[PDB]
Amino acid sequence: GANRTLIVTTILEEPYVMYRKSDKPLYGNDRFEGYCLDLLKELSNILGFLYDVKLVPDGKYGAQNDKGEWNGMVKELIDHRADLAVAPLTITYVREKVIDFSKPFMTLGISILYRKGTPIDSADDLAKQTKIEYGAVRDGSTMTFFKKSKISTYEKMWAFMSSRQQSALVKNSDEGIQRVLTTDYALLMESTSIEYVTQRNCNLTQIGGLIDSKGYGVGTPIGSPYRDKITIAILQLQEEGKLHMMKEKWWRGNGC
Ligand SMILES: CN1N=C(C(=O)O)[C@@H]2[C@@H](C(=O)O)NC[C@@H]21
Ligand SMILES: [Cl-]
Ligand SMILES: [Cl-]
Repeated sequence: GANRTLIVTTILEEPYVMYRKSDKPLYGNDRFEGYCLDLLKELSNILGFLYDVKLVPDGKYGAQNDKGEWNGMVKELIDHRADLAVAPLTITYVREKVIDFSKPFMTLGISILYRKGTPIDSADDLAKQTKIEYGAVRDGSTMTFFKKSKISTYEKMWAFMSSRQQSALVKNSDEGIQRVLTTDYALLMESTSIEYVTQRNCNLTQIGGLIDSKGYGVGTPIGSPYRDKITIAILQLQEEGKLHMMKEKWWRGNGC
């Protein structure tokens, strides 16, 4: 019979996955557009499968609590409720214990998003002061980085983030961006998203450099037969320069 339609889990995240602007409500895959949809289109052709896009119910990428329980996109793969995770899913050692990743299709690092025209120049200045609140998206890889850090400054920053019942954390990037714009708040964010936001919000800027270096990969359940095929597909898109064209399509624009 025809090849089974694969279930792709993802999360609304600009410019990776976005609702296509329309008056008439849209249904199925046509609801979405973005870098990851274009990536899913190319992978779909190379491997030869249809796909059905489903958003993660809790809107989280995935972290494990003190009870060892995962949530978010990672948990969807563990429980075999999705065949692939085509999203900016950060490749992390802790995540590699419970799911598989393709080779990375994009590189990034943690950095700080904040308003322009301030004397804040680093995470040290941010952790050393009191006026400015700061945090990260809840139950993402950036939160996990600070939660697990063994570095003194980042340990203090996590203690600050987890205080007052984690009020410094935000539900998602969009909520975090709005918090930066409307309050005295700095968002610990991955550099690829900062590049997108700062070009379209010329009053914001990146503070300091990268405090780590990671990559995004396609997530699959352990033992998935598609992992190696997906990796081969990513490599083909690199030699063809397609991944570069996709980046420019959804990021490149007029600078501030
Ligand atoms: C870009 N977004 N920012 C994040 C963060 O944790 O800062 C998330 C991270 C993850 O996979 O957890 N990569 C996609 C999400
Ligand atoms: Cl892996
Ligand atoms: Cl590193």
